[PDB]
Amino acid sequence: NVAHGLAWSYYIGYLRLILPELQARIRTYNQHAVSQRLYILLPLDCGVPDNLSMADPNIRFLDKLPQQTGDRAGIKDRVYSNSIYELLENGQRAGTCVLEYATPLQTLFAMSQYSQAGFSREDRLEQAKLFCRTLEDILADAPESQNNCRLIAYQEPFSLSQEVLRHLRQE
Amino acid sequence: NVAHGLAWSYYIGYLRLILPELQARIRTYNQHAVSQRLYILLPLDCGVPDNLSMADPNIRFLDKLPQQTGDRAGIKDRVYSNSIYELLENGQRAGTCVLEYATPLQTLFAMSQYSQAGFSREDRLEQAKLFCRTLEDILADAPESQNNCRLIAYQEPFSLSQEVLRHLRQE
Ligand SMILES: Nc1nc2c(ncn2[C@@H]2O[C@@H]3COP(=O)(O)O[C@H]4[C@@H](F)[C@H](n5cnc6c(=O)[nH]c(N)nc65)O[C@@H]4COP(=O)(O)O[C@H]3[C@H]2F)c(=O)[nH]1
Repeated sequence: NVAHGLAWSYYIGYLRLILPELQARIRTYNQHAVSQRLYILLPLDCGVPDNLSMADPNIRFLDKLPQQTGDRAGIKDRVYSNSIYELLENGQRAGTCVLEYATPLQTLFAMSQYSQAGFSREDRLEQAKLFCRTLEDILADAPESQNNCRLIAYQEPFSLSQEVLRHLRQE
Repeated sequence: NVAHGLAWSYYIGYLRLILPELQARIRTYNQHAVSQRLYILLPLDCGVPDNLSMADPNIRFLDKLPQQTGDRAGIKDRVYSNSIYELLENGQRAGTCVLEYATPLQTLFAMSQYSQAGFSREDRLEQAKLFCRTLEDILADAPESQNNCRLIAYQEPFSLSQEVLRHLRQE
């Protein structure tokens, strides 16, 4: 349905272009340690706050990842921005990674509240699931994701910082 | 179909957030003249190059518009970038505006070349048209677009700089 298109937009205009350069940007930050993979949080309830630190205080913002620039569809040197977070566990830095929500899920939530979008509020979870299922299929066949990306789907029924650490510790 | 979702993504996560601040950013640039509207080019053939100057040399890049920052889905101070262009006509500056292609049309073109996207190459024009028709409906009912945005649909069968100037001169 709609989720099918946003998943492809998410990969065409973002992951396909910045994943090939992520390791290089992480290397640049360490010297001039952060983990070598982009962690994407996929709350299937489509509850995407704009500040990760408020969804969980154990997720502490640290610094910005070095910018990436690319001439895109008439915008000269368009900036792409990522955020580096520290994950605390009983007041102890247990990890550090490039962490972010999947913005398109936030778009699904908004589409559902607009009247003329023809998107009922009950179809959120079904679309969030189809978005996750469509993205996994793409990245399983994507060379850009040569072990450079990890998805974190979950359904708040709970510590989000613990869920991130679980995947991070297995790295 | 697919175009319906990208048009809403285009408005939810971009135009709805940066149009309320465009005039202020243009004001800041003039003093610290540029036109007071964002011009979006919608080539219905989905031919979106990344450098406007090459689609037409009479379109000359000038400078960057002052950045806009916003906490978005876990990315602290995410930068939004626009480009200011000069439109030449027989070697004379005939206009100056914030000009850019509609990136989502570029995404439609790419989706059509990927095999697993289930998007045939022949459906481009139909989707580019549905994208334009869905965006016009949104902006006709959008308060954010309080005479702050102008769409430029066209089908290359021709001077793109002349097409932009035609809309710009009527402003
Ligand atoms: N973390 C991070 N994620 C990023 C970054 N860039 C993209 N993504 C992800 O990829 C999705 C699809 O990106 P696009 O194919 O480019 O389609 C965009 C584009 F057409 C327009 N748009 C957005 N920002 C700007 C801008 O600064 N300047 C101009 N001129 N246009 C802009 O709005 C559409 C929907 O944006 P949205 O944010 O909802 O979904 C994005 C987002 F999820 C990034 O820097 N950082």
